[PDB]
Amino acid sequence: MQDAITAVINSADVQGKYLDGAAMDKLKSYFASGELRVRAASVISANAATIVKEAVAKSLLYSDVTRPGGNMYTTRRYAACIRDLDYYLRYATYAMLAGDASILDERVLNGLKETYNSLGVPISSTVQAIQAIKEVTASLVGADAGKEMGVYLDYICSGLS
Amino acid sequence: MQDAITAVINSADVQGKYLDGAAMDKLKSYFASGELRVRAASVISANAATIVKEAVAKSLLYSDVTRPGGNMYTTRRYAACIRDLDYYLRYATYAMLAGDASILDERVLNGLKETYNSLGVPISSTVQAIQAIKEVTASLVGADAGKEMGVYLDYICSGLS
Amino acid sequence: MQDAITAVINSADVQGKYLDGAAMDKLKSYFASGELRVRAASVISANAATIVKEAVAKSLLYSDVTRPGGNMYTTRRYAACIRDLDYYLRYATYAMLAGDASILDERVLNGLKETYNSLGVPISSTVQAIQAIKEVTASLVGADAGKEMGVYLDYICSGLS
Amino acid sequence: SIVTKSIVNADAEARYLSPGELDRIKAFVTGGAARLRIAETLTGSRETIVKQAGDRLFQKRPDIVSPGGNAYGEEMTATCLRDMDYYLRLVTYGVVSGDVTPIEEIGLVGVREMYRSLGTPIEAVAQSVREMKEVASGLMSSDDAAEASAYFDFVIGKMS
Amino acid sequence: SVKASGGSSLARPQLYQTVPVSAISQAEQQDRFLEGSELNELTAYFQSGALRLEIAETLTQNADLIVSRAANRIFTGGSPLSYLEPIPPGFRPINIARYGPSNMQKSLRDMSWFLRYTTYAIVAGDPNIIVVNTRGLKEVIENACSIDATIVAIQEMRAASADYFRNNAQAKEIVLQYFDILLSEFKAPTPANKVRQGPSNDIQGLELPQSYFNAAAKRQKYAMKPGLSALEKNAVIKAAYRQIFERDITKAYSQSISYLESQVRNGDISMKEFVRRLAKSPLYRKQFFEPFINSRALELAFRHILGRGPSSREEVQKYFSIVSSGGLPALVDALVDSQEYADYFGEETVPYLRGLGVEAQECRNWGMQQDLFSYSAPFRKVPQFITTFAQYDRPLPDQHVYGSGNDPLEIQFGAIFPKETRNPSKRPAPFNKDTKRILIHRGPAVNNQVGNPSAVGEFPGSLGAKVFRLNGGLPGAKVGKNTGTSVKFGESSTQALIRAAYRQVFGRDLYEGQRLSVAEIQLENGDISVREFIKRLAKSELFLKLYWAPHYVCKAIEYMHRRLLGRPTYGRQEMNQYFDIASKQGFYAVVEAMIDSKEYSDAFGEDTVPYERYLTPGGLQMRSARVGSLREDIGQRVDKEVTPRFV
Amino acid sequence: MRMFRITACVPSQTRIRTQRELQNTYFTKLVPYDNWFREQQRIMKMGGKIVKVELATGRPGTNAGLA
Amino acid sequence: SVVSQVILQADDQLRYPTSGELKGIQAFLTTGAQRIRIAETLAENEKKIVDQAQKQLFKKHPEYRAPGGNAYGQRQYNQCLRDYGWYLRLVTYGVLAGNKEPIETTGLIGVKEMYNSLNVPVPGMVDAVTVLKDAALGLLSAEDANETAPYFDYIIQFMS
Ligand SMILES: *[C@H](C)[C@H]1/C(=C/c2[nH]c(/C=C3N=C(/C=C4\NC(=O)C(CC)=C4C)C(C)=C\3CCC(=O)O)c(CCC(=O)O)c2C)NC(=O)[C@@H]1C
Ligand SMILES: *[C@H](C)[C@H]1/C(=C/c2[nH]c(/C=C3N=C(/C=C4\NC(=O)C(CC)=C4C)C(C)=C\3CCC(=O)O)c(CCC(=O)O)c2C)NC(=O)[C@@H]1C
Ligand SMILES: *[C@H](C)[C@H]1/C(=C/c2[nH]c(/C=C3N=C(/C=C4\NC(=O)C(CC)=C4C)C(C)=C\3CCC(=O)O)c(CCC(=O)O)c2C)NC(=O)[C@@H]1C
Ligand SMILES: *[C@H](C)[C@H]1/C(=C/c2[nH]c(/C=C3N=C(/C=C4\NC(=O)C(CC)=C4C)C(C)=C\3CCC(=O)O)c(CCC(=O)O)c2C)NC(=O)[C@@H]1C
Ligand SMILES: *[C@H](C)[C@H]1/C(=C/c2[nH]c(/C=C3N=C(/C=C4\NC(=O)C(CC)=C4C)C(C)=C\3CCC(=O)O)c(CCC(=O)O)c2C)NC(=O)[C@@H]1C
Ligand SMILES: *[C@H](C)[C@H]1/C(=C/c2[nH]c(/C=C3N=C(/C=C4\NC(=O)C(CC)=C4C)C(C)=C\3CCC(=O)O)c(CCC(=O)O)c2C)NC(=O)[C@@H]1C
Ligand SMILES: *[C@H](C)[C@H]1/C(=C/c2[nH]c(/C=C3N=C(/C=C4\NC(=O)C(CC)=C4C)C(C)=C\3CCC(=O)O)c(CCC(=O)O)c2C)NC(=O)[C@@H]1C
Ligand SMILES: *[C@H](C)[C@H]1/C(=C/c2[nH]c(/C=C3N=C(/C=C4\NC(=O)C(CC)=C4C)C(C)=C\3CCC(=O)O)c(CCC(=O)O)c2C)NC(=O)[C@@H]1C
Ligand SMILES: *[C@H](C)[C@H]1/C(=C/c2[nH]c(/C=C3N=C(/C=C4\NC(=O)C(CC)=C4C)C(C)=C\3CCC(=O)O)c(CCC(=O)O)c2C)NC(=O)[C@@H]1C
Repeated sequence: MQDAITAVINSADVQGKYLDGAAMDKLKSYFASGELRVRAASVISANAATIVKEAVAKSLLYSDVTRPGGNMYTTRRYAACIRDLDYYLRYATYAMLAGDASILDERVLNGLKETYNSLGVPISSTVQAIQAIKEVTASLVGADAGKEMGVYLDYICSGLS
Repeated sequence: MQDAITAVINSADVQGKYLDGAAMDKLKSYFASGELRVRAASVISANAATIVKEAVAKSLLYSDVTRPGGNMYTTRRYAACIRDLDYYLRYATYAMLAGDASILDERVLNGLKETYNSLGVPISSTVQAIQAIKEVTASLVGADAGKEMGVYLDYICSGLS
Repeated sequence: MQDAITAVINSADVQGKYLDGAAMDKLKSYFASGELRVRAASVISANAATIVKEAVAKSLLYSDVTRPGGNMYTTRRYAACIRDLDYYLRYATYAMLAGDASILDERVLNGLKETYNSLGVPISSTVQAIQAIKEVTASLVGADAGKEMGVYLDYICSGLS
Repeated sequence: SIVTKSIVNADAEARYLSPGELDRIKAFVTGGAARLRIAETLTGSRETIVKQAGDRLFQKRPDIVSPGGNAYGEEMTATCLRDMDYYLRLVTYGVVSGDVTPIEEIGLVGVREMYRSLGTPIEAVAQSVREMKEVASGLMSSDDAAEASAYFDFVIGKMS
Repeated sequence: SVKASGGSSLARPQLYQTVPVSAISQAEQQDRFLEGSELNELTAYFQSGALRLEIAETLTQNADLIVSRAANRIFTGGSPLSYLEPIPPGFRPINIARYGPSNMQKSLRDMSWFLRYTTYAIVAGDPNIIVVNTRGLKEVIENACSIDATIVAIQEMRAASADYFRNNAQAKEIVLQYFDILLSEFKAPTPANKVRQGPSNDIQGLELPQSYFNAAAKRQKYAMKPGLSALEKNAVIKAAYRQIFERDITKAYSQSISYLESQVRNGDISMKEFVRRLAKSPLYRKQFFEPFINSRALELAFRHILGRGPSSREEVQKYFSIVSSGGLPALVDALVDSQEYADYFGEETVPYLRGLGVEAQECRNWGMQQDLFSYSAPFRKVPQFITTFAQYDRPLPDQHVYGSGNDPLEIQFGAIFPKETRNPSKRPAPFNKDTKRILIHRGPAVNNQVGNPSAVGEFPGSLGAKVFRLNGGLPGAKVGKNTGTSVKFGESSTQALIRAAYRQVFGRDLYEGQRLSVAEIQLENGDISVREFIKRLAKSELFLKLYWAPHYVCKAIEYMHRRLLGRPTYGRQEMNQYFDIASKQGFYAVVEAMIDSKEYSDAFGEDTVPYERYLTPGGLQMRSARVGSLREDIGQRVDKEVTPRFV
Repeated sequence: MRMFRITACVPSQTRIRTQRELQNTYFTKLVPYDNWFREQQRIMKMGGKIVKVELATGRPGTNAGLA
Repeated sequence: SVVSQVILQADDQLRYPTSGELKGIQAFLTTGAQRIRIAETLAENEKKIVDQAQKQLFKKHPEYRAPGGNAYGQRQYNQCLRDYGWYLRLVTYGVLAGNKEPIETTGLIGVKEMYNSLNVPVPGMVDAVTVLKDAALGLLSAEDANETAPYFDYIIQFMS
């Protein structure tokens, strides 16, 4: 895994060059918005249970999936999905702290698309459930942090789809 | 595994409805023919070693497969096929007891078909071996339960092919 | 793995016939060349680092791979390439001692093609590195022992390509 | 980086970063302008450090440049000047990251068997960084150099 | 009572996590010095800690005011502070008199203790103390206390602590968020308990609340994912070496199999397959199989692979049958291809030591697993599991009441005791007070005092030890042999008695400048009896120096009793007696008590030198279960060798 | 020693009750021949689904020279 | 089913079902006529059971219907009777199969964190099963009730 500062090292490392002005100004942006990254992650950490709770509320609750026949019906299945959504939230929280999207592809998006296909998990509803988090989280942390939050959440759903 | 008793339950679970008289009639059939299944299981359990031998001698022994060049020549591979047929009979007894061929779909035909293609195990010779098992178990137990037993051994035959 | 002795044994056991004079000549060939194989292996074990020393210097060093942006730039990757070529030497020595290229086909060239494609390791430069070993290893022990090793190194070349 | 060491340890613990861990990230980000100032001076006089400590290496260890050693003429001398240029670049990467991660990931893992295959003594390349530490400390202020030397001695210590 | 004990080593559970604890233990588990990360964790905390002192100091002083303003707002109808020990959802103020004094005392102290734990949380710098103690609290308090009244009470305290402090936004937010965590954890209902399901029929199933695994320091879990950068990949492999070999051997001795390392780094073989191949490797075989017995190597293989000790007697019996059949590979294969291994670690996760804090523990193999998780486990070469499990079903073993170590070896001289530290072979057994140990008499079996107490002063007739008595007249007793008589025959007999009396007190014959010459000549003159002479040799400063001083107190008491009475102590009743004298009076009085005992006087007179009367079953086994000395009819079927009828 | 290139997903049944961390259930690994029977049985007892199995190491129908 | 539990236990030890295991199947298959009778008297008479269970719950717990509750909306109140209808459905499945397994996999395994993520109290639902039990066994005959009783009691156990 890398960061926003580690990636700018690695992008300059392949050329075999020192930290130039084009690399230095990219170091400035993450170092300035780093305080904003800490605060929003601290808000998410304190309200970890709430976002997942409200995400299901306006997506998966009172729906076709939770009705018998789907993969959300049984208490074994339902508890598994909210566990996943909690994990998808957590790894996204790490992603914004790092300033890198490769951490999603690292631990989560290794083969979570095809393992869901093996068990017969609907992707379309899962993407919509991921999309549901974005609205809840952005209202909690802010519009500035939520847009930065949205990128890594979009990275999760795009790879799954 | 999914038993025949739990088959109508799980079907009603997906539907999200109570077991009707058109669904409980199959359950009534299982409750009536259940005592036949136990006695059939008791005979096979006692004569587990004998059923195998009477089938191997009928089909596999004194053939090209047991002679040099075949896949059932070496003692190592001979003990493997004996082990296989021991597991083939035991799991067929489970499906006979449960009343459903789900255990054959789960704990038999999961990746067994593809392992046999990998090692170069003859599919036609294995089918003949299970067909030899079928004729022995029908002669030992009876025509009443052996025909019922033959369905689950056909499921292995259709699964391998 | 199958050595030159066991390869004859295996071939005879497939047909299921005793060791005849048409098969025993292969054994006689191995027992005659056995002194040459052991003595050569002692030279390779002596100059295990020394063969790799020259091979990298004449092929891999002062090239595009060692330069930034390559696959031999980082010391981690450099040491891995040194690690690789000592395996390509050790297992070829094993193949020389065995008298068959079964060891290289199972423990080296298992999924080595797929690995080198996935990471982004240049196969063409790896082939040149093996050819660099071949030239060094030939002019260290002898022409007869060098061409013996050369065949097994060509198996690595053909396997990776 | 510090931020990589946060997540890796958080995934090992399988929980969110604690306020104690978050205070570390807070301190690293706020003290990021100070650590960026270290690299800016080193990238400015990148030619100066490598050359000055380079001739010091041939002075302190003559055997390197003397017949029999790795250094010969100009072509083997330039590679030694290139190696010292690489390690000074490696220091600056570890300087901005605040941790000794980019030093390890790029050029420190399997460094012993790396120079074994070339025939370069490991204590000699350790001595070159020692001299590179001395020249760099003299260029900038002492309090600023104290942070800089901490990443320098890591390069020395592993190659010692 | 239980007949066996596995040991009771000190358990140290982490009640709550602090910032220094979280930082230090993070690198401790990784076996690293605190790097630039973990130092910065402390640096930021130590700077903020000065401010965190000012948070608590104000809150500790004004603690009375906060709880007073809280209780007045919540409870109506009188004064709640008579007996001191923003967003309303829909709370109703509780009456003081209706709630009752006992319930009011609980309510008041909890409100103070909530604030007290908040002050501890800031000082600790980690809301772990809150998360643990507040999570599963809503359910247990629901029964006889209103939830709606508690939320507004905390929310009142949140405002109360905010207005009273109010220093800086960098200061007050620490107070705010920790209170915000407090209410959120209290609003959260009790989570499901961690169910440790039994892997087979032999092992019991367990349960642990979601609070115990919230503080007790989570074991760092490493998983090999194929995409990871090689630095954290190295950290996974190092941890895998730290699990299998108990330590990082690749750092210590540069002992590493790079052949296996390369395949896992790629993703050819999984971590399950790595552990499999690493535990059947010659590197593990030499270190954790070769130096150990088949039973102990099995016990070590359990903690390396499964990360726990053998749980049941049947499990040890099963896995020993495997290691006897196919050896180390078959054992490893059985451990990796188990239902437990793939449930805990799966395929990717490195095995980890699951102890007191990680999961629910069973009350069966407590002390056996405690010593196993220690780094001093691969030095205990005596098996701890199979020994205790077998002793559990059996009655109390042939052992001293204070352990197996308290038993000396039954030898002629030298107090030799099994050391606790050197080769751990401590076998505790719950012995009670009135527990008499069965001892084998040296002489006739009928002459045992347990069944025949009258035959206590009966001499062993060529069955036991030789009895020395001053039966013959001492030289110069009567004035019959006047002046001369140079060849007085009765002189060698008393000298041989003296030497034997020396040999009883001190197992070996002493040197030139060690013999008490004053005591010898008083016995020879007939001034003192043998009883007094034995007492004087045991009251000697040499006996103090040689047997009493270098040994454990109760070891020294036990050995003294085996020398002066020639008998091991029956149990606690006698051992506690002499130990009480040893505490109050001293060593000399213990000597005095053992000589002036009635049993001494019954066995040995005033002229009788003591001798070995009773042995321990373990001691006699050392004597008469060797190749020689052992009879043919001890534990063997004897067939009468007769000449055949054709001969 | 013959090895099988096996591809199987093995979902955890106790993950909810045990409250352990989430692990990647889908794996492509090499497994020895002597262990494969115990490996396959273990997977299919957990309710795991085997996707693809390939004989990557060894020759099909070998008599002499395996390990 | 008890049929499944036997063949699971037999397969775990890698053997055929034993003498006592087969007789355990034999005992169930004979009493299957009674098992069928459980289903009809609960499924058809659901509306009386569900209404009695809910009126006794909200009387004993006047919190969810009260302000700051859980089921305040009419769509939320239907969901509480939906759960009641689903639990009695799960009871029937359990009795018919003969064991807890049908109830276990569907509505017991991970049922605590189910209602935790919906703000429904598990100590509130442990009292919901008891009143559902009391209503059910009251309608059932004396000897029929004692069969259906321990299935309800297991649900109580797993809740709180
Ligand atoms: C919720 C959005 C939807 C849903 C989810 C669902 N997924 C599974 C199956 C699994 N998912 C995981 C979890 C992960 N694996 C990883 O490595 C990561 C990244 C860290 C995640 C998130 C796993 C391991 C499984 C397998 C089961 C297990 O716990 O081991 C299920 C269960 C499928 C089953 O019946 O077994 C479910 C329900 N399904 C929906 O209906 C939602 C729309
Ligand atoms: C003679 C020493 C004893 C004996 C022999 C006997 N064996 C069989 C059956 C078979 N023997 C084998 C075994 C092998 N085939 C191999 O490839 C190897 C290893 C190289 C061996 C040893 C096989 C496969 C058979 C099956 C027969 C066939 O050709 O298909 C029998 C026949 C048993 C029967 O009644 O069916 C016999 C008699 N038995 C004795 O009593 C002697 C002590
Ligand atoms: C006998 C009917 C025929 C035959 C059998 C045969 N099989 C193998 C190899 C294996 N068989 C299996 C398959 C199973 N694993 C399972 O989980 C089940 C379902 C319960 C089965 C039956 C496996 C895993 C192996 C590998 C052996 C091991 O110990 O891991 C062989 C050996 C192949 C070889 O060349 O070595 C043989 C001979 N083939 C015949 O010739 C008969 C017609
Ligand atoms: C040197 C000739 C070229 C080169 C090498 C290179 N290889 C890797 C990575 C791997 N190497 C292997 C190969 C083997 N491991 C084995 O077990 C065996 C058989 C005994 C061999 C030959 C594998 C599996 C890997 C992957 C895991 C690992 O790193 O060990 C790298 C690193 C790639 C990366 O970035 O991860 C390199 C650099 N590269 C060149 O440019 C040379 C021409
Ligand atoms: C000077 C301090 C000492 C010295 C240097 C020396 N180095 C080489 C050859 C190489 N050095 C490296 C090292 C790196 N290149 C990289 O890309 C990195 C990672 C950032 C490092 C650290 C390598 C790989 C080479 C090969 C050259 C190439 O890039 O193609 C030599 C030449 C050795 C030879 O004869 O081939 C020398 C002399 N040696 C000393 O004795 C000095 C103390
Ligand atoms: C036979 C000569 C006498 C005998 C033996 C006996 N042994 C056991 C059980 C065990 N054997 C051992 C001993 C060993 N472990 C080691 O590491 C070694 C050295 C390599 C040995 C020999 C152990 C630890 C066990 C326990 C395992 C188990 O439960 O089987 C028994 C079984 C006793 C029981 O059931 O508890 C027996 C009978 N005892 C006699 O009666 C013979 C005179
Ligand atoms: C001399 C050959 C080597 C040697 C001897 C040595 N022995 C001791 C002390 C003791 N000796 C014994 C052993 C015995 N107890 C018995 O019952 C018997 C059989 C009759 C014997 C031989 C004992 C018990 C001791 C302990 C003290 C005592 O005397 O009671 C020592 C002194 C050890 C100490 O540190 O106190 C020594 C040195 N050691 C050598 O170096 C010689 C090769
Ligand atoms: C008779 C049923 C069987 C038998 C007995 C036997 N016992 C001994 C020797 C001893 N017996 C004991 C045991 C006890 N002493 C106690 O304090 C208690 C508890 C109340 C008991 C039961 C002891 C200590 C001894 C040793 C001698 C002594 O009295 O101190 C023997 C003689 C063994 C020898 O070789 O000396 C015998 C024969 N053996 C049989 O054949 C019967 C089946
Ligand atoms: C009535 C007794 C109590 C109550 C009920 C209530 N439940 C929900 C939410 C859900 N409950 C279920 C149902 C089940 N999950 C299962 O797996 C099973 C077994 C088969 C059952 C019975 C599910 C899946 C949901 C969510 C689906 C949905 O929302 O449609 C609610 C809704 C939560 C809300 O308030 O929004 C309610 C009201 N509420 C109480 O207070 C009673 C004690």
